[PDB]
Amino acid sequence: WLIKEELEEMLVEKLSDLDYMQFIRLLEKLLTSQCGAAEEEFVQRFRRSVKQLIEPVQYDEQGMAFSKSEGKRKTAKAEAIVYKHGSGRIKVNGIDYQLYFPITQDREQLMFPFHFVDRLGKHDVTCTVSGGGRSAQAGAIRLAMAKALCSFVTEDEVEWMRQAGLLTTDPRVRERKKPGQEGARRKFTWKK
Amino acid sequence: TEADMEEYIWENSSSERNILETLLQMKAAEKNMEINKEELLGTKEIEEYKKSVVSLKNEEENENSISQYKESVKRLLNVT
Amino acid sequence: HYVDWRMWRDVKRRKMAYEYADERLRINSLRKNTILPKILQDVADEEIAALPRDSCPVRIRNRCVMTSRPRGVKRRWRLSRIVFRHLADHGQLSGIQRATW
Amino acid sequence: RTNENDPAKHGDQHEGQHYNISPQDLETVFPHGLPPRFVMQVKTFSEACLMVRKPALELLHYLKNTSFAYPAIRYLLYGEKGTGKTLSLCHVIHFCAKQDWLILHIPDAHLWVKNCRDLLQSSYNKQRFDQPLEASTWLKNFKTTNERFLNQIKVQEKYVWNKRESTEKGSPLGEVVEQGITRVRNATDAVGIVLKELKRQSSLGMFHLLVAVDGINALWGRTTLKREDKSPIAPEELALVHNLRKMMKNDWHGGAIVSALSQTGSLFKPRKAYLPQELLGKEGFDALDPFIPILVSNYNPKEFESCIQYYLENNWLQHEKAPTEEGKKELLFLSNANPSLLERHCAYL
Amino acid sequence: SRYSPEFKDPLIDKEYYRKPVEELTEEEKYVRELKKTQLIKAAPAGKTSSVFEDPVISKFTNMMMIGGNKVLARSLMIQTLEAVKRKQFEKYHAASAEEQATIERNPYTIFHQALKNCEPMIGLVPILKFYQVPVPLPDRRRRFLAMKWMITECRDKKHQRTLMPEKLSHKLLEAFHNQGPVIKRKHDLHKMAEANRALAHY
RNA sequence: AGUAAACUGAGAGUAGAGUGCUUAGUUGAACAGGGCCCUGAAGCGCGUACA
Ligand SMILES: Nc1ncnc2c1ncn2[C@@H]1O[C@H](COP(=O)(O)OP(=O)(O)OP(=O)(O)O)[C@@H](O)[C@H]1O
Ligand SMILES: Nc1nc2c(ncn2[C@@H]2O[C@H](COP(=O)(O)OP(=O)(O)O)[C@@H](O)[C@H]2O)c(=O)[nH]1
Ligand SMILES: [Mg+2]
Repeated sequence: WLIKEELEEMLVEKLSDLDYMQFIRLLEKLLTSQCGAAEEEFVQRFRRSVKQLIEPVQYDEQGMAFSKSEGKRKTAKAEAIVYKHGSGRIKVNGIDYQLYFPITQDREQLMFPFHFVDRLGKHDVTCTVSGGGRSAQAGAIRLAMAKALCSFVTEDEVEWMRQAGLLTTDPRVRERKKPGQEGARRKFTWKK
Repeated sequence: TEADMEEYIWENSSSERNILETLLQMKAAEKNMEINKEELLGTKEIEEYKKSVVSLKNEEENENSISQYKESVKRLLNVT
Repeated sequence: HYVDWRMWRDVKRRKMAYEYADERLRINSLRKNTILPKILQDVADEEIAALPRDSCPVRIRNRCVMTSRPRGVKRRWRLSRIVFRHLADHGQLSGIQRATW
Repeated sequence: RTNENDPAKHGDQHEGQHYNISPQDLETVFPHGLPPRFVMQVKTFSEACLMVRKPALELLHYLKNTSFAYPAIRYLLYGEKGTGKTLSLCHVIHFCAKQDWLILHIPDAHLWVKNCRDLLQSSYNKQRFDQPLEASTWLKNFKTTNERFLNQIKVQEKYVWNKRESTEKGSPLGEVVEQGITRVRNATDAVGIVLKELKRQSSLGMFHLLVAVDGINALWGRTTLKREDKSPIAPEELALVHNLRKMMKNDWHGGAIVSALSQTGSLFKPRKAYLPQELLGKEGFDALDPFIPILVSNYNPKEFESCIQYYLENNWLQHEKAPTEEGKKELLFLSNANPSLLERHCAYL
Repeated sequence: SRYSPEFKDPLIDKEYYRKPVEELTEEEKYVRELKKTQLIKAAPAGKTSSVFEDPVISKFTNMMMIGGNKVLARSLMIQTLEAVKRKQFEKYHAASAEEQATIERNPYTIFHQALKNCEPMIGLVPILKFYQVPVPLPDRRRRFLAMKWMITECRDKKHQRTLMPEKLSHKLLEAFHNQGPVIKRKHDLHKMAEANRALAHY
């Protein structure tokens, strides 16, 4: 249903909570009363409705197919090109992934999407990352790789990844320090 | 001084001296005294070796450069 | 007709320092070096000491121009924090909005 | 796994298969040097099994084709971290020892150029510095490896240890080694004397020498040791380092100088320095060149399977999915066929 | 939390996604359909789909963490596992055939059995009527108490210069065999509960 | 909850001057369930009493 403010704007009138409840309950009864098309059309005037984009598969000069995508985490940005076919090589900033990320946690982050879709060793990846710390860079590269792999994995696989969280951009970012308190929430030691 | 040149020069260089010394040692062991500095340096093998060494010293060092250098050194040392 | 006698003293100090700057500069250059005789640097020291105390740039304070407040003056505007807040909240300062990010 | 245990007959035919070192040979020939983690593995398994590989076979063929008449030739095993250069050098050391060589083996030069609490001034040369502890350690290791040749080899000079104490020409090298060990003060001097005598007697052909130096890049690099005035010390001031450079020279004949670069523990070198020039530096490159560079890299799939099957048979991979091909593929993913990464994962896998 | 209340925690379990439709109940079908519309939080960096994932061990690592050195925490945990396995291997090799059967060698099995042995059945809370009263413990509290007790016992200064991996391995084996100061601590808690039995009506 | 914690930078002001202040970033968790004697906020209300 449209919210009470929506209904108030529709009726250019000022209602109350109980008025909205009465209207909504009457509408619900109208639904339950086998509302036909002639009535469902009127009802839908008060209803309110509540997928990852598949990037094009481009081709190189040699005709090898690939998909390019991008993603940002904290302050890091990553552009990932994933090839339709590959032996699992993942070169980051022209560097091998294991060398560039000396932390097995970051390696696991890189592996997460391809492991999830069971496509490890089936794609060669080139990831250019910039900015932020090591974990932010790992997250950005993971997001970019997942998005690029979407184009190559089936739609059901894409939906599964999105449900898992691979394909959802992280909204968690550092919260700015506030004046008069040490941290974003750390209130200075309460004097007495 | 050699520490005042951006470009390595194979001529009058440590590598050139050392490779010449190695060739002289090998030929002395072979006992055939048909050898000279010019004779040794005129062969295409030393040309390839100096080319590869100059590449490694000046240009960016990579696997292709190292492989070419290894090939040259092997052909020079008669080891395959 | 300055704001207060302290601001007037500061203005006097500024004028005196500006007038005697070059002499102070050269005498200080002489004094601060390890080349000339120690006796030369000592005579320079007594000369610099004999120069008027108020001429010393250290004795110049950055009081607020509009209220002569001796502390909490922004060097970019030369105004005390109170006056700066007043003007900014009245919008008389171009390009200065309030604080939200 | 291979039935062949002699280190002179095995060749490419045995590639991709483990080669066992008996405990007695491990004790005698390899009382040191071997990587700490492989030492832990050997302790766990009671089996010192090194898979033969093209690098080691190549250097063995090199040493079989070497003519001791030639001035001793230099070989340099170079590569990334954990590629098995150390174990290839140990394999060839075993070969030469079984071939009755005298193995002048340096377990690691990085140790010699850092964290030296005992840093006195060399009496033989007041301008250098001694490392009595490390000198005694290496002297003991060398005695363990070549006690048989120790007595058989005589000295050829007079060596004064004190104003009244000395060793005389014709004495066995055992006397010098014993002096160096027991009198630790004379340890570095005895090391130098041993190096000199072994060099000259290899020239004379009393035996065949294999100068097997691990992490050779340290010699011609930098040092962190500080003088009593906190001044830095350059490598040449360390009698051990200068003598080792003298040995790295090829002027002598009667053997071969094998070396293996190693970034592990290197000083002031970025983690990714793994190329011969990047490691040795100008001085090291100039000293070693001429040299035969031999690359050591990750495992191939065949040697990867050999290592995994070895661990499976040994049951080290006590987790359930280790024998599974999926687990094998995950191990290959994580270690990119890197022996050290693979083992450092299998340890807790 | 920057996540709005609409966001739901992600579910990471391959089997849950591979389960056939037919085996699903109507309620499960409805739940699966509903989840298609909800918002899912981005996965935490800690847990994944690896078959070698142990939430208990991850929690113990997090508890053992100090100041955010998760790397060192994980290192210590894996080192303890390896040490326990090594000790079990030595015992197995030194044991006859019959005793080899009874000898365990799985570090995770020893770990979990030892923690179960160190879980306290009951714990004493202050009740007001304040009186320390024997009161049942929830399972979460029991597990948390076991983990904290093990970590504290390993952090006791009585161990002089001993490294955390060796200390934890020894304590884990002692608890696995139902011995050690952690078992003594659980017994002391139970004895206090028994003695304060009379005060339970409070 | 990118919160605590830890760490590292930068800015304000002076000629100079803080372990102070402001601010940027990095790694980054644990509990979140019980009750009301203690604090305070309410309703159910009770009883005091003077303006
Ligand atoms: N031929 C081999 N046989 C058996 N194990 C091997 C072999 N080669 C490598 N490994 C395994 O690889 C592990 C890693 O090797 P290690 O790092 O010690 O060698 P390295 O080349 O000297 O490298 P680093 O630079 O790390 O010192 C060794 O512990 C050993 O377990
Ligand atoms: N104590 C002692 N050491 C010696 C003697 N002779 C040689 N050495 C050691 O052997 C090493 C090699 O000697 P050598 O190369 O001939 O001396 P150098 O050429 O002047 O550096 C030296 O570093 C000495 O420490 C000796 O008579 N006494
Ligand atoms: Mg090695």
